[PDB]
Amino acid sequence: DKTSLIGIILAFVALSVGMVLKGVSFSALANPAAILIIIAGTISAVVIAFPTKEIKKVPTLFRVLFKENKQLTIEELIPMFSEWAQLARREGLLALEASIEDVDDAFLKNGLSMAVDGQSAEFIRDIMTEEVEAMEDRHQAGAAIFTQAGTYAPTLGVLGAVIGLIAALSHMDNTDELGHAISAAFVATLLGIFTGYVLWHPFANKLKRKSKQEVKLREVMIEGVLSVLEGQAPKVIEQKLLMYLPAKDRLKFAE
Amino acid sequence: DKTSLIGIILAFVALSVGMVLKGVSFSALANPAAILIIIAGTISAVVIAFPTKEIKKVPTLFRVLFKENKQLTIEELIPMFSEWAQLARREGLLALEASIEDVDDAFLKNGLSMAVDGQSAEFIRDIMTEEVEAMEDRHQAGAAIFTQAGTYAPTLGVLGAVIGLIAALSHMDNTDELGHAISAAFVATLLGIFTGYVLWHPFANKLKRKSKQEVKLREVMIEGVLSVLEGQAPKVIEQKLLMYLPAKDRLKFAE
Amino acid sequence: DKTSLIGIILAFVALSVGMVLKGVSFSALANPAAILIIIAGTISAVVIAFPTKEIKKVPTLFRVLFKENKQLTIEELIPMFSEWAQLARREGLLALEASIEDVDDAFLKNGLSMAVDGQSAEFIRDIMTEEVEAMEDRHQAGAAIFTQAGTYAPTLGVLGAVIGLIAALSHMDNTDELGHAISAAFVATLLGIFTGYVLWHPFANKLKRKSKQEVKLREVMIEGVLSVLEGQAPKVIEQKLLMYLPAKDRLKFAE
Amino acid sequence: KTSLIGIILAFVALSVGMVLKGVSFSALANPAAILIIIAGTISAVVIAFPTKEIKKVPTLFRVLFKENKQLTIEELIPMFSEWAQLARREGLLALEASIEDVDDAFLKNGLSMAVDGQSAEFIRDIMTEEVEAMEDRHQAGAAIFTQAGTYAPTLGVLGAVIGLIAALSHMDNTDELGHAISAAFVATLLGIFTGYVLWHPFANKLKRKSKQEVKLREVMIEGVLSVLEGQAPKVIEQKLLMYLPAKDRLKFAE
Amino acid sequence: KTSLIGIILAFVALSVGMVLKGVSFSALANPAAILIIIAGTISAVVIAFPTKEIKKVPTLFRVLFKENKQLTIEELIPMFSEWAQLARREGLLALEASIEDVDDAFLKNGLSMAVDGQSAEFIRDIMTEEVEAMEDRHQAGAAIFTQAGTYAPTLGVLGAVIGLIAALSHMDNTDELGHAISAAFVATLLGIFTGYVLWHPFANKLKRKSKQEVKLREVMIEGVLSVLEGQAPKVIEQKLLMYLPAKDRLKFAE
Amino acid sequence: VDESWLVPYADILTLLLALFIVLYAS
Amino acid sequence: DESWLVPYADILTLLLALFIVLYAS
Repeated sequence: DKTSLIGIILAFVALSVGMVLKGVSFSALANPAAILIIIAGTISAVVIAFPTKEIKKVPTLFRVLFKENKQLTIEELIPMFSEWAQLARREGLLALEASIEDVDDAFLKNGLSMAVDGQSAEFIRDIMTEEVEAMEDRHQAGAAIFTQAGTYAPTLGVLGAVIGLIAALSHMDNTDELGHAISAAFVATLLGIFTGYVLWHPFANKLKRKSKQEVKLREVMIEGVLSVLEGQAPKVIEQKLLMYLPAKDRLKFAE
Repeated sequence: DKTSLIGIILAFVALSVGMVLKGVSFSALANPAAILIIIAGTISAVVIAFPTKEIKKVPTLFRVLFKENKQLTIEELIPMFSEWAQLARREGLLALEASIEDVDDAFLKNGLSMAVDGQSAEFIRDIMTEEVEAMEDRHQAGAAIFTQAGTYAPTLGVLGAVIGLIAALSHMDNTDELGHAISAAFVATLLGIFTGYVLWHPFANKLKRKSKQEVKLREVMIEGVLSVLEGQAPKVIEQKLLMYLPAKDRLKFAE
Repeated sequence: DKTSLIGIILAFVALSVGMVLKGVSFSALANPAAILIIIAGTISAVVIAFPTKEIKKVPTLFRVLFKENKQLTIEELIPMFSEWAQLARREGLLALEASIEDVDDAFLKNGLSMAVDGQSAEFIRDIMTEEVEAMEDRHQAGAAIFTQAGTYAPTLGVLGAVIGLIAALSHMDNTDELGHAISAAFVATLLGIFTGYVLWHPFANKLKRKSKQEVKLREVMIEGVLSVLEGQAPKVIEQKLLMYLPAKDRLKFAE
Repeated sequence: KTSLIGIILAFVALSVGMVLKGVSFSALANPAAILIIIAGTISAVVIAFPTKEIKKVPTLFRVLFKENKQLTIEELIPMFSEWAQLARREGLLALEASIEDVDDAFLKNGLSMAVDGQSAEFIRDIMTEEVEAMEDRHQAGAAIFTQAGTYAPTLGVLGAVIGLIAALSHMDNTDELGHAISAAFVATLLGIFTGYVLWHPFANKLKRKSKQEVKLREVMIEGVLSVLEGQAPKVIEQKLLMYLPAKDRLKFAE
Repeated sequence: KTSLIGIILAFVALSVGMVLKGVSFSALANPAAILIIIAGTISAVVIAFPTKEIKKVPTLFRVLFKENKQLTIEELIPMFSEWAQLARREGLLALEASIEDVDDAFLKNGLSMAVDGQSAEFIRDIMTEEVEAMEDRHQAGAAIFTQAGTYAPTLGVLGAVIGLIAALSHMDNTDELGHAISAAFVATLLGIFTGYVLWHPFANKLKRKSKQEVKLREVMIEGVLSVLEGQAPKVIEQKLLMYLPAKDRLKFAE
Repeated sequence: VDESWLVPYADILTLLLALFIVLYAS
Repeated sequence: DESWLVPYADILTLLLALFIVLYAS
């Protein structure tokens, strides 16, 4: 994390000491029970649309935003790679110790074990590009739930607001209760755009950006398996894969 | 069913509980003019939008939208392949077996009729895969009907809303409780945005997801019939469709 | 026709008897300023937006909406085809009389002439594919006119609306001349959103749908002529090209 | 030619929309705060774009009115099919027919690489890359009008919100409000108008003339690959008459 | 410079289009109704992006003002053609061609390795991958500013409807309606100002400077692979002159 | 950048607008 | 599709708050 929860508490205190400074004491959105229309409506519109294989992931990829990827960022892979490819140049390709303590991360063995077993120097590249494009499509289908929830939530919030306005105007609309009834009815569309545009669209965006960072890591691993199937000189790798990390840290990579 | 109607009833009761907690009637929604504007204008803009060939197939897709997919799933095709391929290897490829049942489709029946008549190494794919792509464009022809209907129906809500706006300012200011003439337009916009966003865009998305899993199913049927017109040794078909199953299905189907 | 004008009169009567049940009776609907703004502005924005070679196709398109596409629907191509291969087998490809019966089709006749003059098996394929590609380029250029007309119409609705808001606010603001003016000067966005979204976007859509129907017809013409060029089996031509029409008409092949 | 008629028709539609509803149109011409749309819009496109806003914008703003008197497709067929015959007379060396050729260097490099250039696939590579680069440059052209159309009504209603916070910071009994809040909405009118009826269709017409130029230059590639191969006028017209409508294909019978 | 002369014009456009109609400037000064917008879009953009906020938000907010003193295309021709002539004289052993090339590192990994490395199907692909990675890294910051431009006016809408709720409920004590309705006015003003005059055109500026860098590095690619063969160095001067516009193309005659 | 929801929100603004127009009668 | 709803929602908010502040009696 260190970006998600900080931004969540920023947005909530922004709304909080916006509303209590602009002149409403946060109880106008606390009392209405018409906020079920957002919470049940988004779930309904998702469960009509999405397959059950790709729903019941909503908590288990709602929690993947907070889990930062402390697993093989690029800047700790250039010392990690050209170490297995280095030792294979003097021990051999049959060094199956390259997989048994690299088995903690199952993506790497899909090419590495199948390259030290099978001479498939393009076929390993082909199936690995197929796997990372399938993973990108899978993360797009994952983030599709959050994008579509961001589309449905303000529409369902104003779908609550119209119910509130019919309720406000049908009964007794000739007094100062009209202001309270419309306003507490107009908080439903505020529930729509607050709970619905500033969370679900940014969480969808963070799914997309973390997917971009992850497939950048996976393409780095593709160049890793392509260089470990051959065994170049390690400096040549160190200027091959180096272009993916930012060039500010490219000059810092000299220690 | 079991995916659509649960969310349908969920969204309708999500409307009804908010209509009963603060609203008054749920029967004042039954007005002729607002239902006329939203429903009739939506279906009129759709019948303008589409030819008569592609719009007599409205209930033929509306029932496939609701009728259950008790048909083929990807892990079930490993029993429904590779066992009369055993009858093709040790006995002969002319052993017609799926011609007896053919519960699946009149698609691999063409596969076995061409296995006995029009066999080839890889040339038999093209009739099959272009039947798949023609079916895919037919499903895209079918799915698009709700896409433009959900494009038009909330703009039809704008239309009925500003019609009720002009109706609100026609012979107004009588100093009484006839201010529910505006509420007829509130029912009009409620009809527009509910019956344009809670069903029409979700059923559009549901046709799209059914078409996507349908073309995945047809592609694995392509690979199975080209497998049975090779005798492709059913342990080979185990690791063949590993790139077709998701990341969770790597070990549940490992037996 | 058979779907255009039925839907157009359905949309106009939907507006009319959805408005006369609610409110105004076309009195504040023909005040010839907002009508003039939306129509003269829409035609001005599309003649700015498009060159003179493409604005000289507005009546041609605007009536090819309505003129029905009675030219060789796919199911009657099967008796039209499936006998040329017998003509290409009993007396061969030297049928000089083969191109005279092409009484109503665009590029069947020249395609059959460049088929019978010389064996050109890939040459006919990319000539007819470039033909249908240029025709779809021209029909995309056609449907873009109604697409962009539908874009610029509701913007002009907002334009006429804010012209009327300037006219109504800077006016007699006692009780009614604010209200009568702001009622009459809001039909711009009604008639602008109606013409944009219920007329010119489904018209653009229907041009797209008819273009796709004609392109599928041209592709099945391509496959038919490249089946009857080399003299295939006339019994498997139906196995080749019945896939474009549905199973509802494939099971009508039981006469 | 057709953009002139449209601008005149759009302004007269606007002006009769003024005078029918009751706009004075002299106070709308002078609120004096119309820099929020004009200088605001040009500020937003100078922030939006690098040094291609005075160094590129009027240069193609006068291509928006310039008539395309550059080698229409309807006459382009007899320009070829004699050159293709003339290649099949003495060989692939006769550049003496490529002397008038007033359109572009796109015919010059194409024909002068067809003759004495010993290249077949190297032709279509550089011709298609040139038309893709020209297409990208016209995308860069039309993007300016696109972006100005996007930022214009927002800055106009920004003028409106400045006008209404000016108007409600007053005594405001009966008549100053009304008039000043109408003068506020003069700004959003300019934002809607200049930007919806002008800059989105100017961007659109740049896109359409870009489509016309790409069509007229992609059709020239078959004209270069034809004379490179030395074809016949039974093949040229069966190859490139498709890039002109059916209303003009039957008119090629004389 | 073109970034600066537009930003000062947009801020002075806001300022003088206020001060010729507005009266105080104390409306948007400190209501902390900007706290919905100013903290709201920054909260949304720090939710939206994975630790590229202390790393890369001010870093390429700085490169939005860096006037690129890189070698533009019109001086690549007296740069690459005489180098190809040097490669025609002695071969690929021109180590004295890159020691004075104290420029961006895009040049050294194509020039210096020409004595000890194959480069035709190798360095073309490496430079293409490097410019695609550059395009992705600038796509990150362009994405940051597009997303700021998409969450900013919606946060203006959100602050507006907070002002609406505080307006017609917290009511009937009429000298309290300042920081509800003027709060909503400043809220929508901030939404459509900060974001439409700022973050959409900042996004567009990053995109346009990235496409200038893409075209510049790709013509550097074609130059450095032209160095590898030295293909008759005046013949090099047609496969790249299409990238510079037609205005400065007839200027290239000497 | 879908932004396909301002359609109901503009409608409730038009409706409550004309509501406070017709209530503005004195 | 279209994106003109951005100015149109703005003039609706503005004329809305206008008839809110005029609604004072």
